[PDB]
Amino acid sequence: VRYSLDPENPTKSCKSRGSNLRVHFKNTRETAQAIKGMHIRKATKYLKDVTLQKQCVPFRRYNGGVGRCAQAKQWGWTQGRWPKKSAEFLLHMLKNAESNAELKGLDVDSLVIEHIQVNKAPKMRRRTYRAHGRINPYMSSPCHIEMILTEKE
Amino acid sequence: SSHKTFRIKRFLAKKQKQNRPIPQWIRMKTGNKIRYNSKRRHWRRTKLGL
Amino acid sequence: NEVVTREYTINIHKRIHGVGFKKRAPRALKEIRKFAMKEMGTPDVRIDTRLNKAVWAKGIRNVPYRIRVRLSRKRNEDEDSPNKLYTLVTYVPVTTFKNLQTVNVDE
Amino acid sequence: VFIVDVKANKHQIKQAVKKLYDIDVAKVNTLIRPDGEKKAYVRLAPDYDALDVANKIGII
Amino acid sequence: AKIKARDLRGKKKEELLKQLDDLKVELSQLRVAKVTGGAASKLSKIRVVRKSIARVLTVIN
Amino acid sequence: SMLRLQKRLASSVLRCGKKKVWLDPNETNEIANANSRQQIRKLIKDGLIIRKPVTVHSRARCR
Amino acid sequence: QQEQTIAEDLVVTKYKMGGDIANRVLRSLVEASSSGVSVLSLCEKGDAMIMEETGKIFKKEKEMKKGIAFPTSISVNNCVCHFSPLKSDQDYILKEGDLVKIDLGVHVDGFIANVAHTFVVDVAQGTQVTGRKADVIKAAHLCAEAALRLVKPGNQNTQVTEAWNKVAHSFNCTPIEGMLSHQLKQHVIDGEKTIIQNPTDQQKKDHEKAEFEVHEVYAVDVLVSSGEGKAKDAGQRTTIYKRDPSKQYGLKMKTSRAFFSEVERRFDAMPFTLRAFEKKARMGVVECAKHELLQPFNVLYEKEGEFVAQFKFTVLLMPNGPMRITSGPFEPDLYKSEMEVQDAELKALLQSSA
RNA sequence: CGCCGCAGGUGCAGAUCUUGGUGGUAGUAGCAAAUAUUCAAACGAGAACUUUGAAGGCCGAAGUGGAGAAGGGUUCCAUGU
Ligand SMILES: [Mg+2]
Ligand SMILES: [Mg+2]
Ligand SMILES: [Mg+2]
Ligand SMILES: [Mg+2]
Ligand SMILES: [Mg+2]
Ligand SMILES: [Mg+2]
Ligand SMILES: [Mg+2]
Ligand SMILES: [Mg+2]
Ligand SMILES: [Mg+2]
Ligand SMILES: [Mg+2]
Ligand SMILES: [Mg+2]
Ligand SMILES: [Mg+2]
Ligand SMILES: [Mg+2]
Repeated sequence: VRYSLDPENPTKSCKSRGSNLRVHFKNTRETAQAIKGMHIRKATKYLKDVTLQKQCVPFRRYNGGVGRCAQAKQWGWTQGRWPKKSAEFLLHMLKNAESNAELKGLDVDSLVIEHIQVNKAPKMRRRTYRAHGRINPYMSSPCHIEMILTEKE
Repeated sequence: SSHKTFRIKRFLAKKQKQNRPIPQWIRMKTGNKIRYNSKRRHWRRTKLGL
Repeated sequence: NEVVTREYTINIHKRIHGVGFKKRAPRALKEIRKFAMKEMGTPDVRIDTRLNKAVWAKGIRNVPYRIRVRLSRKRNEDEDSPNKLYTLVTYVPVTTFKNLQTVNVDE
Repeated sequence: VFIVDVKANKHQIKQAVKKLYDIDVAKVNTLIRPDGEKKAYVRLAPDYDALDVANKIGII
Repeated sequence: AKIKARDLRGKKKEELLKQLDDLKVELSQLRVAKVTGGAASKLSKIRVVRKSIARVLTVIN
Repeated sequence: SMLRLQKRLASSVLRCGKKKVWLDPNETNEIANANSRQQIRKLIKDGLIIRKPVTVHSRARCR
Repeated sequence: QQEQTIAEDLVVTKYKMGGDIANRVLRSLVEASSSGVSVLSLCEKGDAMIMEETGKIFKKEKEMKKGIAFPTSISVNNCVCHFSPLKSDQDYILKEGDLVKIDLGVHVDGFIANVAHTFVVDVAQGTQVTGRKADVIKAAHLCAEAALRLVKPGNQNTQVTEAWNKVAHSFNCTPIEGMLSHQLKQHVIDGEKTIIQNPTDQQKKDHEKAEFEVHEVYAVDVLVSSGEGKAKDAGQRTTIYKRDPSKQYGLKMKTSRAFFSEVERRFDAMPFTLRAFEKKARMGVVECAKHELLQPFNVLYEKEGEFVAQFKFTVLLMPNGPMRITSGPFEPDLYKSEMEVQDAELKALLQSSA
């Protein structure tokens, strides 16, 4: 399929993709920006720590109302959170990409996340009931995710 | 209710019998254009006329 | 060794001070589990059902002040789990808590 | 147990079963199903075995 | 094997009704086979016997 | 696994409430096979299903 | 861990006993069948001999279940297999020149010796059987020799299927689509290790790949028609069922419950026939088979006027050359074909006896 | 499609314009009426929420109990996802 940012050469690279994933787009975008450029083992450890609330993802663009935490100081930031669902979805996508690297025969102890992108998926319609006989939307905001890992050591 | 007339019962029976999904072999027919039964009625959402 | 077993007494009163009425026994169980984790260093702590009963003996808000428990660190060598060892905490009925030490017990 | 015409009464069902299966029946109970088909429970006379009759009919 | 209307018209009322009765008991047996599983051949024979009944009744009428 | 049907059937057969039906926590796989009231009766005879006694309400204080 | 394999001489001897007993029953049946006989009588007789002889054998041990491992099954010119009519069913009378297919199995200590053979009835002395049917039986026997020669540890289960397809095409016929041979172990007739005959895409993708192993029994089956290789049902009663010991359901009818208990007592896991009971059996079986307590063996019919043949025999696989314990009475003098083998490899495998 | 003529339902930023779609707000308001949960096990990829057992509680017979009328119409009951 068509990824944006095709790799420099697709011999030492592997790809992973997911569509219409039911995670919040804003949380996933922040998590992906956190893990972008990491070595794969470091990124896996980081995502597990995010699930354990030992390391946080910094909320840099979608930070309206996001609280402060001590662990955002690792980044040059003040506002951070621990998106468990985003961390789990990205961990699953990382494992899929590592299996793709195994299939391509390129060693996984040198993989580095060179590209990761979170797009908005089509929204899903639900309903909420308001005060004076009114109906309001209760949309879900799912996301497509794509990632390209590359050997570099 | 438990007390119902024969006409009411027969009307409910017809509305029951036509509230079923399309057969799967229908979509394999030539020039079908039908995907799913759009006349499905759930007892809690849409109430019958009677 | 790591199949050790010891008898402790827990100051439930000290760990439960300040908690609202409807959360005192649940918080006492959370505090017992946290105590076992701090003592034996194993994340997997199994509260005995008799110990749970002892904690809930006087209702939800009038938790006993002191509870004598026994921590038995055992092997989890029965399945594939991240935790190699688990601590099972049981209830030790006592008549008084005066002069009660932490004691190593035998199998 | 039979599925019968919704317009047939108990006497008609009894006589029809008797004629087209060569059996004697004791009583007929009748209900109309929620799907609109009439169902008849036809009890057979003591000297007729409903198991053997169902075997001859072929519905075992 | 099938019956035709052109070779039914030479026959009398008694044997026409006999033919009708045979077709009717055959159709009842086919419906029994339909509800007890049966086979595709017996399921496809239902329409043939129904049309034969219609044909005999049309000739009689 | 899931024993909602068996608890309902045992309550009906024992003619008590579901409060009083005791299903053996260890014989879960055996009880789960009982999809009929006669199987429930067999389990009751075998002691895998037990009718619990009435919770005590004493009138001694009143007397 | 407690399974019994061919490592024991007692196992060897009772396998030989099962082979001999199946052979003698089939030898009696091929002679007993003649013109103007009834398949009901043949099936009753085939069971009748087997019962008495299995009862008299091992008279010093009356704790083990031994007897029929597969009921007597007759298939004459229109049926594939799994055919065994009851007394109530319309019988089939043997005419002149019919080719019939016999299937029968015996079990000792849960171990199976199951054999099937196709032969023509009422053959005159000095005559030659000629026709399009004269090649399908001969090709089935050539498949028998091929399977005997090629059954060996290291030869894959996807090779016997292609050899059988090759000889079938060499005889300008094809086997019935989707038939399974199995690896036979104690108290098992439907083992996980399966061999497949004339497959298609669905059965090939659902089939497994395996390597033949030492100390095991196979029931290699050749079953070949002379037409197109397709079969269906013609609205006839299924008569063969086998109790599946995997799954369980609570039977809510007294008749079904008694029938299932009797099945457990007599034919615990081996296939049986409804002839061995009837009035209440025909009613119990429907409730039992509704919840997959009994796997059925439906009757399959080829097209009218077609001819189909079959051979099958339990072959043990020992380290220094497999042996045949059940053999059918097929002679090349009284049976020839208008076409022979045109494959060099097939000639090489058929000319080498085991 | 160009050129010569012909003919228009012929040019949009507005009309609290019509229909459709999409933003910021905003990962925000909020998911706070009726006292309350806890321990162990099972199934399961996965358990605060399912099931069983144990405990602590509530409804407290004008019930959060057991049955009906009207109304609903298959929601009933198993099995599976
Ligand atoms: Mg704000
Ligand atoms: Mg706020
Ligand atoms: Mg609202
Ligand atoms: Mg309103
Ligand atoms: Mg409503
Ligand atoms: Mg009535
Ligand atoms: Mg205009
Ligand atoms: Mg505009
Ligand atoms: Mg303007
Ligand atoms: Mg908020
Ligand atoms: Mg709130
Ligand atoms: Mg109260
Ligand atoms: Mg009520």
